[PDB]
Amino acid sequence: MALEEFLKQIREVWNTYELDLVNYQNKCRLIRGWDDLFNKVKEHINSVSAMKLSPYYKVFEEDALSWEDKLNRIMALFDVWIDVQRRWVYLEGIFTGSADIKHLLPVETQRFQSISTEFLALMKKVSKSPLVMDVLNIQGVQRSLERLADLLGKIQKALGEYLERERSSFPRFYFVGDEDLLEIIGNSKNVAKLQKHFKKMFAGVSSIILNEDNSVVLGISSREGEEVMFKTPVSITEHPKINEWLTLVEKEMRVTLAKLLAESVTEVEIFGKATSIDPNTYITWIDKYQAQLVVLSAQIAWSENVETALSSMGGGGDAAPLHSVLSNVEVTLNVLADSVLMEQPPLRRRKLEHLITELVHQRDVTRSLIKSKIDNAKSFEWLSQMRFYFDPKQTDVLQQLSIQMANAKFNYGFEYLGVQDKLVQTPLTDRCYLTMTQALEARLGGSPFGPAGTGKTESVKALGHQLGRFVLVFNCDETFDFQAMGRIFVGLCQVGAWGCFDEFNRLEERMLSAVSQQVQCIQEALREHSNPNYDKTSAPITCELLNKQVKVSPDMAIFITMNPGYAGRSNLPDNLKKLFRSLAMTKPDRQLIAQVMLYSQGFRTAEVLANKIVPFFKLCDEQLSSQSHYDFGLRALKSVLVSAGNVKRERIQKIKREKEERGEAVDEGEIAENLPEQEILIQSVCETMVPKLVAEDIPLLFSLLSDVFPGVQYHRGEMTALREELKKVCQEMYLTYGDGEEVGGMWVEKVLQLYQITQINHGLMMVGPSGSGKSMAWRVLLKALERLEGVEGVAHIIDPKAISKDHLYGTLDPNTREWTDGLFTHVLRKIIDSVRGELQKRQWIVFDGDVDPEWVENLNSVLDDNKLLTLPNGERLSLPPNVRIMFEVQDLKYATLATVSRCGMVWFSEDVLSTDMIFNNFLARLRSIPLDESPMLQIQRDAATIMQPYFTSNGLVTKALEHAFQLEHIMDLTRLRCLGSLFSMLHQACRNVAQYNANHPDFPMQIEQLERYIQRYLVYAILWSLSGDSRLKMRAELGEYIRRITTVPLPTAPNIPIIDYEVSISGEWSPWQAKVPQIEVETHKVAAPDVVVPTLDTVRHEALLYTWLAEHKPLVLCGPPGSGKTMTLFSALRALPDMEVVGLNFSSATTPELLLKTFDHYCEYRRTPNGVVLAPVQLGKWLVLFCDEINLPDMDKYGTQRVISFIRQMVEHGGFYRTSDQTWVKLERIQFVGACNPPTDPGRKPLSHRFLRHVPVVYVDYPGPASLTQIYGTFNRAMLRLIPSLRTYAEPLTAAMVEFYTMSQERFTQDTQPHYIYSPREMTRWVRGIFEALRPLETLPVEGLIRIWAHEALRLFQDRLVEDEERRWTDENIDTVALKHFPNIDREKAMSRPILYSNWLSKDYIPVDQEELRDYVKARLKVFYEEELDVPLVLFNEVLDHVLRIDRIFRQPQGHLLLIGVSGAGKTTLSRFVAWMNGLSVYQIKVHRKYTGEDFDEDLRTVLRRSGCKNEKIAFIMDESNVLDSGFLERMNTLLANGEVPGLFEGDEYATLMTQCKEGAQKEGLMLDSHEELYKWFTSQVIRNLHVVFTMNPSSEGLKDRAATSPALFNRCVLNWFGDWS
Amino acid sequence: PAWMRTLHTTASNWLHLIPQTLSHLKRTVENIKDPLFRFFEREVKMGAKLLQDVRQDLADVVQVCEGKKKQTNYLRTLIN
Amino acid sequence: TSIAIGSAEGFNQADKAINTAVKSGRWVMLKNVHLAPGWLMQLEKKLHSLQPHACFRLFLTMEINPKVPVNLLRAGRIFVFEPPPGVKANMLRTFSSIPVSRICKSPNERARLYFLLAWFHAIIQERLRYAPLGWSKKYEFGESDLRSACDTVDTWLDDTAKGRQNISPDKIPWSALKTLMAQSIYGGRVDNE
Ligand SMILES: Nc1ncnc2c1ncn2[C@@H]1O[C@H](COP(=O)(O)OP(=O)(O)OP(=O)(O)O)[C@@H](O)[C@H]1O
Ligand SMILES: Nc1ncnc2c1ncn2[C@@H]1O[C@H](COP(=O)(O)OP(=O)(O)O)[C@@H](O)[C@H]1O
Ligand SMILES: Nc1ncnc2c1ncn2[C@@H]1O[C@H](COP(=O)(O)OP(=O)(O)O)[C@@H](O)[C@H]1O
Ligand SMILES: Nc1ncnc2c1ncn2[C@@H]1O[C@H](COP(=O)(O)OP(=O)(O)O)[C@@H](O)[C@H]1O
Ligand SMILES: [Mg+2]
Repeated sequence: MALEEFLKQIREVWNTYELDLVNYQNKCRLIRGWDDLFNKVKEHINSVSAMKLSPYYKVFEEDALSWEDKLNRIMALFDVWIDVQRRWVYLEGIFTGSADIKHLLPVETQRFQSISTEFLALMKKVSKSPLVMDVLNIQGVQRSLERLADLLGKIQKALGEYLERERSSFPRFYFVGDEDLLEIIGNSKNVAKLQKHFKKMFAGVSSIILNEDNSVVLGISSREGEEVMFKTPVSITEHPKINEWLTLVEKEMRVTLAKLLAESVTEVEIFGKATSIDPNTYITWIDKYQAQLVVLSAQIAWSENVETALSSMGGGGDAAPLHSVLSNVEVTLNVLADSVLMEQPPLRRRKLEHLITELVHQRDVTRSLIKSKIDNAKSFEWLSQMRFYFDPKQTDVLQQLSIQMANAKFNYGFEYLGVQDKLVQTPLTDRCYLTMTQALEARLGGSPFGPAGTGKTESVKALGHQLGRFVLVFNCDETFDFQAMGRIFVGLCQVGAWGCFDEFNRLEERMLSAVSQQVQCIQEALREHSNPNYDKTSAPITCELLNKQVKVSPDMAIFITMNPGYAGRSNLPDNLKKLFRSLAMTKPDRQLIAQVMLYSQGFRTAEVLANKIVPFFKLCDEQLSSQSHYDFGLRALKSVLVSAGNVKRERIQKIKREKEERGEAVDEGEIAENLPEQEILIQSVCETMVPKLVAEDIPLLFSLLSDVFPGVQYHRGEMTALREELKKVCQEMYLTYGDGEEVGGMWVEKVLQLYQITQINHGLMMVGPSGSGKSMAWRVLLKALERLEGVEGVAHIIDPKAISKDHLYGTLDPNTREWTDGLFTHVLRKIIDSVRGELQKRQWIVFDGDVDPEWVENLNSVLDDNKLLTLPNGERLSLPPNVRIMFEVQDLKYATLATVSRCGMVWFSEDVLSTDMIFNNFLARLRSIPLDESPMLQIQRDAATIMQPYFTSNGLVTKALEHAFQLEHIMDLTRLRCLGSLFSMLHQACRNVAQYNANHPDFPMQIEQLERYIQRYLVYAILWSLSGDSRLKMRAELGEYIRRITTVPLPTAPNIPIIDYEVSISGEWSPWQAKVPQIEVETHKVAAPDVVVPTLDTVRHEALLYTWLAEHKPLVLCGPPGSGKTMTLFSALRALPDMEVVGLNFSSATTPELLLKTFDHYCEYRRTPNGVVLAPVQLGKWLVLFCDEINLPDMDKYGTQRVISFIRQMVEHGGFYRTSDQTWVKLERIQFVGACNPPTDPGRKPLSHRFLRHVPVVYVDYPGPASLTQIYGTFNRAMLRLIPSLRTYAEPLTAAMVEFYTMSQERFTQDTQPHYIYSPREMTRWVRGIFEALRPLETLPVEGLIRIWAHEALRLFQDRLVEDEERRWTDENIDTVALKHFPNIDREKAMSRPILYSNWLSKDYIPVDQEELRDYVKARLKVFYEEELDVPLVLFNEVLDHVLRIDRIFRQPQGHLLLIGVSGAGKTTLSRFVAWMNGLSVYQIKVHRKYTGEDFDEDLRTVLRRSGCKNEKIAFIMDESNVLDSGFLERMNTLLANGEVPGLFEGDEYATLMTQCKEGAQKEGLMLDSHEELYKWFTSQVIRNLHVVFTMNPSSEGLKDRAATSPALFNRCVLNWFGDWS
Repeated sequence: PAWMRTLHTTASNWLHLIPQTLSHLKRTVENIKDPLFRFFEREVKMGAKLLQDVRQDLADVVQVCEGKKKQTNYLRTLIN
Repeated sequence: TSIAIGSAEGFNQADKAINTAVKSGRWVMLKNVHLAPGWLMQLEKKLHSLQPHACFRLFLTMEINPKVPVNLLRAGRIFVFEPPPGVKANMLRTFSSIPVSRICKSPNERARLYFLLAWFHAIIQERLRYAPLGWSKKYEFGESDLRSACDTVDTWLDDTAKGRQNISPDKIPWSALKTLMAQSIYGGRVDNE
């Protein structure tokens, strides 16, 4: 009875819970303690769910149901209340603190006044009764909160101009987004909320230090914790305006840094010119000042000492005091090196590392000066070095320090950079400094180019930090247009900051040319400000940016870094390249970097280690097998060195802990000398590089390590706790776990490697073929980490290529310049804001999908050390330390070296996921999860026990799968596709057993029957899953192989293959021929669209499709056109009354927007406590989205199909992302069925292996000659019952039809012409035509039947032919076939060459003489001239044939035409003439120059309204010249194939169409009121009334292209080749 | 057609020119310690793989020129 | 009025500048017009039915590109800018480009330094013609490098010679010029050892 006790506990907790209220400047009492309420509700919901698990839940079910209901209401109310409260709080500070907004923007000021009045009314009401339910039971509280949020958002979005003026007031606000800038402005009074916004406004200021009153700014702080105390504190009381005291803080920060630098230099002058340095005093001086200040003081002291020494030996013959400078530098370096060999606080350790690097550079420079025998201070060997000159006598503190290199002179900007990672001053970096300073002095830009990872952006940032400047890194892309770059340049000009635009060549060429103007103007302004004649009193040079006058600060510069030759990069126009001084960065000095880094981290043998590690990296690059994900550049070495330092620190700590726990004896020197540094480096190298290596490269790399590092071995640690958590997680998820060499050792080893890489890098790439366990690996790791460390882990799975890049990262409106968040940007911003405590959780953003440079290069800054997501609007989002970016890809064939080097790699081979593990997972899931939602469990466990011997290593299934890989399949064979098909079929077998038990309540199935049935069905399922996507020969081959290896009794039949047999529920083989009866179709149902003649292939595929669809498993039918894929699927769906099929017709231009329109029409989004769920409008019905050309959509240059990726996301993950609000939408009661031609057919692309993993493929080939004979003999026998005298001729007639069709298919193939496709569709049309001709006639001799047969053959097989010889061949072959199969008939009467049939001269479709038809056409042409169109026509035989063909097509339902011929041949005129005869109203779209897609949509809406609502027959004549965009062809494709465009009618246009359709149905006398039935009636009317006549020129490549962009033009449209006049 | 016969003759001559066999290098415990073998195995591996691919493609081209097999997308592209 | 073509605001500025200059007689230059061929055709059609001022001139600087419309090429006069045919032509072009007053400054050694720089530039650019032997790739050794080298020579000669009419050839900062034009001016584009 613990359920009732905990329910009472929750009741008491909620009745006692009250809303914590705190005042706001004596205005309102805000809700406080959001996190407590949130996790209380979460824990209560979880408790109620765990109670629902219990069986005693039933007695308290209704109560607990209402409890979950009210808990969900509390969640919904407060999921918006917190946002509303924050929005009102920072909106109040804008509409109250600022007085200019009243005059500038009065209307929304009054709107906000009204909304604030409403909010304070509700808030006072809350204050009266702070009880949680008393807040909840308020009438319309949820709706009131929603409307308040909507109105506040509307007000917020209309404050852009005020923000632009505010940014103009304080220049640094330009790098702050709209949301954050409103946050800053509104919360100026509450400074505690501005602490998290300083990092985007300053280089190293992450927070400010305030007194107890929060009114005086005492100083600033960095992210590490280093503090700078202002000499003159800034008081916010005297300067209430946010911008004023922010500017005062900036100026004070500069001045106090200058004064502290002066003091530090004065103090460090003692350490200089001193023979011996006391370590204690030097450490005290280091701890006293900031890192940048101590580095600057050391540089200034060294520069002054070297200058003094050089001046001393200016006479040449004097002594050499430069040796004294070198000795002092060496003594200081030794003191520093001894300091890092022992334990230090992290801040002092970083300071010592920076000082060691700087002093190593000084020692190198001094040695170079001594070696070159330099004796003059004006020698270029000294002028080329970066010299620092300090002038304490200068009154202005900011100009006391001057930094010079060659002829260039700069002033230290004194911007607090915090503690930045200094780079080793390699000779390449020295060259970069020289070139960049020379460019800056000439007032040009910097363009360091080269391959990825050669220290270009870092070199620019290090140079900027060296001069004390603010360096901004902008990850440029193609949406950095002219306006966004103009705004960024304005911000840089006003602030006075450096802009490092890395990936500059990712812009469009036109955009680069446009930006060249702004660059040139800024450079000219800088050049004019450089001239000494300019004075402070004279107004600062004003450059014109974006039609505005913007002040230009001297400190600014424009650096662009680019990788030449990489994919997805443009070229820079010569007018832009001449503005930048380029530098080639190709070969960084890796050895020097490694040596200095190892020296600074405390390694005693740094030189040897570097000399052993750098050639090791070259050996790895040149010796391991080449792979696309392999990277061994400078970034890899940097990661290795950092990991080595961390490992050394952890080993020192472990040794110290062992020493304190075992006795008391600790000596820093003893530990330092007795430390295996080689082992540490090997451990770091293995932890960083082994995961990315392929199976065959691991022993090669280990032998390489043994060769370069002999005697040292790697012993990977045993994460016993993590291994236990992984074991538990695998047990709860039915996964196979193994330690070492057991089944699953490789997979868990990969998981541990993934954990180790996550600990090091913030960007990962799980690269490996489909079905290698990547998703399971990272999911299991996430759950294990959550259950071990206690930090909740959440994951955001994003399919990057299933959505457009604008939807993925965001878009900037070219008109209003407003930023709309994308998907990844929205997720990252939500995590950064942490409004619901997302910063305390482990956030992993997994980019499950294909990777190409178009979308992944925008993440270069995120994956870099910058950890910034730079947006085109100047915003930058800092990556939180708890966020990991993960890429789950199958190959890296298209990503450049920039992306590969930026992410740690874990390579998953297909041997990681052994087949035994998949078998064990399937068996565990079979034995645990019920199939219905228990007899189900008992049947499931019994069946799993029966299948256990076969689902083993070297079993029947494994051997069959190995052999099936050697056959030939229509689609590429993957292991997981076959395994999924087999598992689904076995589940269906279990459901069949359960259904048999249900139908026999008295006598349930015994053990022996179950064994027999399960074994036979297992063999059947293996045969139909491992060879379902292959021809009949391969099916027979696999059957024979199974008959050999398998031991289970198989059909004893001699020649009949096993695949011809099903497994009856009684547990015995029964041939499929027992289910193929010789049916007799009704006369009126001859060749009807829904009539299927049962054959062996038909019943086999029907059973297979029913088995797969009963599981709601997505499936794809692949086969040649007209084979019967759609017919078989519809036949299988007729046996499932709870499935509604919706037809989709993919084209070359198909995008996920088509699927979205179908979802909008047939489904509805509903908000649920678990999220948005998309379900069909009809209740209890499953929507089957039938995609007819799934492999047709265009494949980009990077080998992807966007709609295919969308379908893969919606199948594997069970949902997609709503790009309107970035909300995850979970599919419900929706399944997908695909149809496609073989990928070898032209215009078809092979589906991705990740997509084929989930979808079984069944190969529906052409019916054989025997099958065709059966089907069409049945059809003819049913048809020929009209004339009893003709009944005896059905058998020869069907034989003649089959023979001619077979000859026609062989003779004309797709190699000759794209439209030369023949299928049983032609036979069905043949039978339909013969039946329609014979239907009204009462009697008819055999000669008339042969004449009708020949005429139909001519109309089907000769109308589409191009050349004359092909038509002659068709005529001769018709004659020969008819004479062969119908001897003793009079040829002349039945086969007179002018075969013409028309119903114009009689009520029936009878043969017509040429001359009488010509006279009738002349009379009708005279009437047509007098009535419709007075354009005289000359009549000839071909015109008569063409008008007869058009009349034939126009009388058919859904009869569409494709008239191909040279222009001016009369196609349009003949179409109009025939349509006027048949009563059709001719409709043509008046295309002009301004005709766009919307006008075409309006014309289509008008034509559909007329053809479906008014029951008006319309002949929609459309020319190929009327096609202006691909949307025209897409909508035409949909309309031709289905008869209705799904997204054409929406909003108001939909309701008007509904009303008109209701009126039309009333006119016809039908009783329809629902929108679904009315729309179905409208579609039927459009099908019955609308005919589309498409005319085009006989282009060669044009026809091939149209066979792909509009496939329905060749499947639903009858092709007539008018051609040129013969 | 003329181009079919010309390509048939060219492909037949190419098959005559290109050799047919290439055996991979065997791994051994002491062989891995030899960097010569470490490179040399990669060489024979790439050589054998590319030789097999080229021979298969040219055999398919010859087969098409004789009309025994149908043209696919990749096969058509290779012919082009 | 020089306008960089490629943006819609650029098109509007070009239209306004042409409309103003056809009446005021000022010059208008548009850079990189090969990026907008359709707007190029529209501009040609606009130009054909126009009667501009006597002193109006319109320069359309572009790269040799097949996308440029034929009618515009037939309408205008084509000038091709490209490497000079030889060393002599290269030196003549370099000496013509540099203003006379710049070379004839106070130090009499400035003229010889400029002549040496011009000969070096001609030698470097002519080796570009023989791509595999003269260099390793088609480097972009252009007029910008020449201007930067001339500016460096001027700066260091003025630094060393404090306005003196003559400076000893020993005192000329050879090391400065050599190191700078080897590491930053000409050596910046060099990516091969
Ligand atoms: N450790 C394991 N033991 C047993 N079965 C496993 C294990 N890991 C994965 N599987 C199973 O094998 C298959 C692999 O699925 P998973 O999603 O992990 O593949 P993947 O390599 O990420 O594929 P893709 O490239 O298509 O995303 C699934 O059917 C899963 O249930
Ligand atoms: N002199 C150096 N000392 C230390 N690390 C360096 C040095 N030069 C480059 N690096 C490292 O090499 C990588 C280069 O980064 P970055 O310059 O941004 O790349 P890219 O050259 O592709 O723009 C970074 O990890 C950086 O810290
Ligand atoms: N067993 C059968 N009984 C009756 N008609 C068949 C049979 N098999 C094939 N057909 C004919 O073949 C045609 C198949 O066309 P369709 O279903 O559109 O194939 P796809 O969708 O693959 O192009 C149908 O028109 C049908 O009349
Ligand atoms: N049989 C014919 N006798 C005389 N003129 C004809 C005949 N057929 C077409 N034309 C001429 O063709 C013109 C119409 O061409 P049209 O049918 O619009 O070309 P298209 O078929 O390319 O649309 C008419 O002006 C008519 O004079
Ligand atoms: Mg996966």
